[PDB]
Amino acid sequence: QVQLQESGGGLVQPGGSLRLSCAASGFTFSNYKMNWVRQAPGKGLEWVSDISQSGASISYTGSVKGRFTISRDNAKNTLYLQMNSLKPEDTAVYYCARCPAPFTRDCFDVTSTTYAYRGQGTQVTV
Amino acid sequence: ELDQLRQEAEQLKNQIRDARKACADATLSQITNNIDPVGRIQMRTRRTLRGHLAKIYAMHWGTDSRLLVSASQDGKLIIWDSYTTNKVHAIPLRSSWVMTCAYAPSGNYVACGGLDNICSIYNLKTREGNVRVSRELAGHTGYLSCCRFLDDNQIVTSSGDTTCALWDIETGQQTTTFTGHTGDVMSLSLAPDTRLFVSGACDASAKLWDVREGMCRQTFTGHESDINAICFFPNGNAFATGSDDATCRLFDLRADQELMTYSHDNIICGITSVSFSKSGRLLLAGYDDFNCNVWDALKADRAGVLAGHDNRVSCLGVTDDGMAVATGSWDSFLKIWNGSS
Amino acid sequence: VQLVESGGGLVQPGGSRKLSCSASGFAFSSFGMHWVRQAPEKGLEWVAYISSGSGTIYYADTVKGRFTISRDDPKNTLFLQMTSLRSEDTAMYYCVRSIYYYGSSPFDFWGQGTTLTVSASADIVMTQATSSVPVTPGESVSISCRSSKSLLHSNGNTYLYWFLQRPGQSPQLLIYRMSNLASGVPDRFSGSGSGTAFTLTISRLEAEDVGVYYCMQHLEYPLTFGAGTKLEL
Amino acid sequence: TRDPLLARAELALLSIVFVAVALSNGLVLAALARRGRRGHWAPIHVFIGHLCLADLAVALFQVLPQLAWKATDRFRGPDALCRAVKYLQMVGMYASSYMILAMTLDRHRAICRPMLAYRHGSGAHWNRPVLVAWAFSLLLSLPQLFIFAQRNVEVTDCWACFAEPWGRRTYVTWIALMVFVAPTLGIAACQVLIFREIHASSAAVAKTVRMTLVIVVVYVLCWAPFFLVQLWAAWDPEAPLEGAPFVLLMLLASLNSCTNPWIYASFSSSVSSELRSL
Amino acid sequence: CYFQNCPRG
Amino acid sequence: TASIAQARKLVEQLKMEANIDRIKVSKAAADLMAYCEAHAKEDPLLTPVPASENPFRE
Amino acid sequence: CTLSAEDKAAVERSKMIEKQLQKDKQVYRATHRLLLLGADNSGKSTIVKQMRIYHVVKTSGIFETKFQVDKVNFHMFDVGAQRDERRKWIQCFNDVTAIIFVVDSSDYRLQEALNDFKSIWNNRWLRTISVILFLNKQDLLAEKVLAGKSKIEDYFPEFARYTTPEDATPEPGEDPRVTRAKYFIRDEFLRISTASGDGRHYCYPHFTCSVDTENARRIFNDCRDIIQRMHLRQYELL
Ligand SMILES: CC(C)CCC[C@@H](C)[C@H]1CC[C@H]2[C@@H]3CC=C4C[C@@H](O)CC[C@]4(C)[C@H]3CC[C@]12C
Ligand SMILES: CC(C)CCC[C@@H](C)[C@H]1CC[C@H]2[C@@H]3CC=C4C[C@@H](O)CC[C@]4(C)[C@H]3CC[C@]12C
Ligand SMILES: CC(C)CCC[C@@H](C)[C@H]1CC[C@H]2[C@@H]3CC=C4C[C@@H](O)CC[C@]4(C)[C@H]3CC[C@]12C
Repeated sequence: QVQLQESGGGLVQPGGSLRLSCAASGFTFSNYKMNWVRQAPGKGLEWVSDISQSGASISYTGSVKGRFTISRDNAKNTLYLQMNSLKPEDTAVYYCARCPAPFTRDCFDVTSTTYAYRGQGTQVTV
Repeated sequence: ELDQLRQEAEQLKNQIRDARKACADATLSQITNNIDPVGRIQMRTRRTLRGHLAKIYAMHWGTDSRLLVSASQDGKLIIWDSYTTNKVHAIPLRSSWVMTCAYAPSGNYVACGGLDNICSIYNLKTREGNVRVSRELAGHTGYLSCCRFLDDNQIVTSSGDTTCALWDIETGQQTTTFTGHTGDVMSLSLAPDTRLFVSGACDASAKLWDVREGMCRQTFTGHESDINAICFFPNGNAFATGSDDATCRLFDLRADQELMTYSHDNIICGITSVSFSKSGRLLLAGYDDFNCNVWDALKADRAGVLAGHDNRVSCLGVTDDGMAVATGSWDSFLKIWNGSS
Repeated sequence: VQLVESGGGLVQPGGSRKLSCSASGFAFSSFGMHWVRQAPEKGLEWVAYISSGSGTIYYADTVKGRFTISRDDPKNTLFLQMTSLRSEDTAMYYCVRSIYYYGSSPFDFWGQGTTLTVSASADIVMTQATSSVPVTPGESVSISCRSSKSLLHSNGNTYLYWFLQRPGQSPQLLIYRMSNLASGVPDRFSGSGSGTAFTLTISRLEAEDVGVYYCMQHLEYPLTFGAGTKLEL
Repeated sequence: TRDPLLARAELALLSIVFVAVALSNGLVLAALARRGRRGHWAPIHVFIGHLCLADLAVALFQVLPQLAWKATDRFRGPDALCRAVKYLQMVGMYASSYMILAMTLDRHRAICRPMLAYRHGSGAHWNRPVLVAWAFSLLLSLPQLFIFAQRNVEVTDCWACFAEPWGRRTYVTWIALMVFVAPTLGIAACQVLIFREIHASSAAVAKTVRMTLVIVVVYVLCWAPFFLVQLWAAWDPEAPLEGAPFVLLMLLASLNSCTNPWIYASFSSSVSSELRSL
Repeated sequence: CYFQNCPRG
Repeated sequence: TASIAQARKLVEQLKMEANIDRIKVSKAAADLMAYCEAHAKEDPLLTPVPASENPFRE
Repeated sequence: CTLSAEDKAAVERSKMIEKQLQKDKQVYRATHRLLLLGADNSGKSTIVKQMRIYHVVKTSGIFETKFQVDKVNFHMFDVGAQRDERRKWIQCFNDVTAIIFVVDSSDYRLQEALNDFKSIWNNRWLRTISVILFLNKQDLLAEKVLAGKSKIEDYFPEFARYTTPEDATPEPGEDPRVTRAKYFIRDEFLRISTASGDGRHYCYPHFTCSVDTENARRIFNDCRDIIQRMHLRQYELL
């Protein structure tokens, strides 16, 4: 079955760094756009970043625009987020989340409260 | 913390996976290397039915293999005489956003519903000359995706809340509710035995339900994306499913696992609708690129194409005598297809 | 559902009279309507037909120049205008609805009729083999009807109908297209035939089964009735 | 009597024009149908279709009877025949003209009043605007039945006679107003208004500028020579009626029916690609 | 000549 | 925290799904093959009928 | 010829049904259908309420309002009780005339609204549908930026470099900081729209307030432009 499992989260100091990792299984990883999503303790899900099939197109929210970088390895079915210069406001559960259908530009539901194709998440504290 | 319950769930999943793996002694593909392929299948448009204004969203055959009901999002529900193409009834719906359509096995009723969250039953046979609403069933929280009659008094529905329900019609009461899917339940079909049905949902999972016990018997999980369509194999021991991952898959209820998959590298769009032929030897699937492909259900070779539609193939169905296929489309036409000697 | 005819009465030869049938309790605009008449001691005789939407009209040759049929759907009312009345026209006139689509049952409801008194070829002929049969309760009985032409059309339907008239009532439909039992009738009745000869049978007679049974063909206009078979009980 | 040395030119001219009309309209009508057996039968195609039918009626009932006549020296048939022929010769003019006017008004309505939804129904192959154009083409041709008869011009021919005060002047000028002048004004006015509307909203401006010039220019160049000579012959009792170019220009009316299909088949991309794919 | 006599015959 | 109830319900449903008996796939595959051939002669799409008995002809 | 008496009567019925379908086809085409979208914080409820007043069930999955301008009829829909996931039910609307997208311009949440618009604009079935974009609650935005307590560049740091475009029309006599803020937010939606419109569909931005009566005229004028381009396309003039 489709499953996603994040790792590498934990405590870090402000100004410190972390690498999140996501391992994907049960689907042809190369065909899907993928995203990072997070939830700060007081609020709903917010989208953080995405990366296209090829790793060509990339985007970020302004709150992270210079501080984080997303990358993928289609040979290894794994997705990364290098986080640098972390801040207290970056404390959240971080989730790895696939787009629903392959070969497409859009993805509607990735931030919904009960989306199916999203990992268990990993805690990050700052 | 639930981690122990998660670990127990993962341990149970590992146990089930190993048990299913131990049964996979040889594949359907190896066994069917003996049989002769079907050869080229060719079908011609024997009728075109036209009169809907907007895209056709669903259709269903009557059990006589001659009457046909069709629903379009202009808010008409039309009943066709398939042989003559005469229009028998045109029924104006209360809400334009119809998404599902069913014909009662007796032919006494049709059912309809959609984004209104309501399933409406129409009585076709009354002392007055006009069709009217017999009952409106309300209690689902999201849109109605499918409905099927068990008999003139019982109907099963599925919806965008992650749920199916069984209704009495004489009282508008949910007699049973089926819960366990985590996405929109998109399609449903009844076993010929009628004691069982299967549903497929936007969680890439299919579930087997018992209408009497009210519980999930089994869960099947091979697909990678939303399941749009499901259909029982005529023996009732297997079923097929079609997904946005552009594959069909065949599952057997007793091996508890995927027997086979139908896919081709040239096909990269979602499957909207699925049906078997009367023997079960042909599997028909409708695609977002608006062809239908005919598959040898045993060998998984593609064996034919239906190629008349101008826009998304939304629905198809095979007559109970196996004599014809009908296909509906967002182009707003129905076409009826048959072979030739 | 009811129909009630009005007009009628006593008229001098050569006079003119209008009959009116007013419908209530059904979607009158969607039904075709027929007039049928019964001379005071005789079988039924089809008179005229007006289609739904008035797009089609037919008459019997005995009236074709003399009568005209019309309807007003907004007032749910049906008219027959009669002119050049003859002694031959002295009859009870019944108003009858019909609706035609795959699986429909024509002739399913009949009015009560108005009596009218006037002062003083290629038609299929239907033959019923007996004018009367004596019967008893609990007995099983069969009535036969025969046609000068095969009523089996190439589409596979056999266009034979059976009606019962009880002595105080207008006719009631029993069976349509040879075999289909009408909605209201007991499952004691059954119908069979070859396409040229046909039988109605009663599995168990009861006191309400007494009356006159008429067969009718619906293959071609003019519609034609049998002479009718009485059951005596 | 007449010299064959000039009559041969009349017969040749009509033969060339006959094939030009018949071939060009048949070809475009066939390609249109070759698409029309598919989907996407757009309303523009209905007008292009009925225009080609009106132009074939010009070929079959205006030009061909004139050639079959003028190939012989006299109308070899009864008055009860000729009156029907003289009537049907005229229908082709009004139909071919008003089909263009109807098509242009529909384009204007579609673009300059986009929200105005027309209330009445349509077929796949007919519209009320087209039927009105045919209806008037039949009605206005009727006076031909009063004008023409077999008469003792001398032993006889099918011949026109006019009440002298009204004369040819009144009738011929009325034709020129009805067929040439008023349609040109109507076509020009609608095309100018379409340009203004689009410009107030560009390739759509550029294509509008191209087609408006082609249509109004080509329409005038086809009709102006014929009607000039016809009016002159009607107004001047001593025009050089026997002069070779005068005799030839008197015949040329159907020239416009040749150019119509290539114009609209050029601008309609759905038809242009259909001709390129034969 | 369609609505007027031709010059010749 | 109510979520433990969903985890309990999931674990219970997984127990029910583990308890079922399963046949080997070769038996399942043989049944499907045997059904298709037993009914092959009476499928009008797999084996088209003559036009004299195709209701949709012409 | 070959039909029975009853078969001829059945055909006559079928033709009367077609005669009815041809009638209400005229009503169907003479009516424009609109989908209304927007998050809970958006003022869309006030728009439908105001518009329902000025012109013309407990689990109802959809709501409808009818209004008329210049004798043209509009039906406007917004979803009721549906869940938050929408990738399936949104496909029903592939044939509306326009989508009306309403945004609360004061919750710079704006990134959530941007991601929503990006999904609608790029979807396989909704492309070729034009979007009418109401940047709402402009009065709250003005007060918020004039108070200076919270900075847009905390959320969109490129706002430090943005400068008011020469097209800007500060007709109210508004403070130029309000103008620069307004047009920045507008331009972030237009950045998305211009990246992939391919000339098949367009975005029509409007600055709006909940009290503004003009909103019915705005929708009418934009639908006129949308329908005019559609005709220019099918008449092959474009
Ligand atoms: C009696 C004298 C003045 C002649 C009058 C002829 C007038 C009334 C006729 C001749 C041809 C007719 C027209 C040609 C075709 C069309 C198409 C239709 O979509 C709009 C009307 C329109 C434009 C008609 C209007 C009336 C019309 C212009
Ligand atoms: C509205 C006005 C300006 C134009 C109306 C058209 C009129 C003038 C047309 C229609 C039919 C025509 C005529 C019919 C035939 C004849 C025979 C001829 O021996 C004398 C002139 C006369 C009588 C024509 C004169 C012009 C005419 C009457
Ligand atoms: C003999 C006479 C009656 C024939 C008249 C034919 C022409 C000139 C007439 C017929 C219908 C008329 C038009 C139809 C309606 C419009 C709308 C208006 O906003 C602009 C002018 C325009 C386009 C008119 C221009 C003149 C017109 C095209």
